[PDB]
Amino acid sequence: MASRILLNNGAKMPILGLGTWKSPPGQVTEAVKVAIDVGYRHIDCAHVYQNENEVGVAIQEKLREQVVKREELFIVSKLWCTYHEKGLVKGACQKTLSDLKLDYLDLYLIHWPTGFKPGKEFFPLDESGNVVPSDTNILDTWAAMEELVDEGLVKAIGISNFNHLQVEMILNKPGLKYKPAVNQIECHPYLTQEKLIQYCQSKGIVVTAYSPLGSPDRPWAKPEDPSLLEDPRIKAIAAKHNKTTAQVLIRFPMQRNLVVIPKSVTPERIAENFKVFDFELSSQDMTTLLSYNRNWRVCALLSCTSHKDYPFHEEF
Ligand SMILES: NC(=O)c1ccc[n+]([C@@H]2O[C@H](COP(=O)([O-])OP(=O)(O)OC[C@H]3O[C@@H](n4cnc5c(N)ncnc54)[C@H](OP(=O)(O)O)[C@@H]3O)[C@@H](O)[C@H]2O)c1
Ligand SMILES: O=C(O)COc1cc(Cl)ccc1C(=O)NCc1cccc([N+](=O)[O-])c1
Repeated sequence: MASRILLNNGAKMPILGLGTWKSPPGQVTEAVKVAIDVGYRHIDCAHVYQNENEVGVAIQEKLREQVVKREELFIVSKLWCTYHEKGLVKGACQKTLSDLKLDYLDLYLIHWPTGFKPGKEFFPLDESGNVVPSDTNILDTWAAMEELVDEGLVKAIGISNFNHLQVEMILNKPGLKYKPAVNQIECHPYLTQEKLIQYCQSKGIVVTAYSPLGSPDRPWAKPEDPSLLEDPRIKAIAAKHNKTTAQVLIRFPMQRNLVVIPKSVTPERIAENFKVFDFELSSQDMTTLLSYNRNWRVCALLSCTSHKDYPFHEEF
């Protein structure tokens, strides 16, 4: 299958990218180096992951080694929640650009719909544990994102963790300048996202699937949470194809016309995870994997459930 998907800005986005959340700076430079060597051309970043400097060190090295040119790369980052005020957006983007040593991003996302109180702390809480919101709204933050395209800092803008009504809010904004190009959402066999994918695709919004392996390294995991990589049913599908469970989990979203961004810092796994363009999951495989949906979320904070823009009260 084709390695890139067409966005609404006329640019092509690689359908397989490298995730970088929880890649420590002490290891992410080597990860990105290896990824580029083995063919990754999309890297998913964020300011909150606090490793964009080291990601940037890799891109620059590989540019200087003559391994890749900038136009071939597709670099994504995201505006953190403490920067939703219209006056903070450009500076947040420019900090990401400076850390990554880039002059533009291919795609810049509103990381979460929830604005948090501005300040140094990424998750400001009150005395008992709820996040402290900011008096920001989706539409004004979107307008600020649009300005970044009009100044040449970013080629495309999109959203992440937006429910369909939040997406609709942007689509229906009077005076909209740019439609979101992408909605990046959690998606895997335990959270198959049928209704939100159908919605987004029916708008020409491309969907990126995050945590496709179930984020086993997420820092809030409980031993009794369900584990995709160890699910014997998925292992059986992998065995039949002489592939790993991770390779099945990466191929799955690709066959749904999604982009997918598995994370690893392990060189062997980085290479493994890219070797998914040479087999196909059957109709039965696809149906079986979709049947495993449990509406189970890696990423959803309790602490954000009272925010006016918390995305996950809506069904989709
Ligand atoms: N927009 C958002 O709100 C949002 C939220 C979550 C995630 N994301 C993005 O999506 C990316 C991917 O999601 P994620 O990091 O949550 O988790 P993930 O990609 O589902 O899983 C990563 C974990 O799987 C392990 N792993 C990777 N390949 C493997 C393989 N072949 N065999 C066995 N284990 C393997 C990794 O270990 P090692 O690294 O130790 O090899 C790591 O512990 C993130 O890094 C981030 O870029 C975005
Ligand atoms: O968000 C990501 O990309 C991955 O998750 C991260 C990463 C970092 Cl470095 C720190 C914390 C998180 C995290 O708790 N994200 C979840 C989250 C955040 C904001 C709002 C919500 N919410 O539910 O409204 C949820």
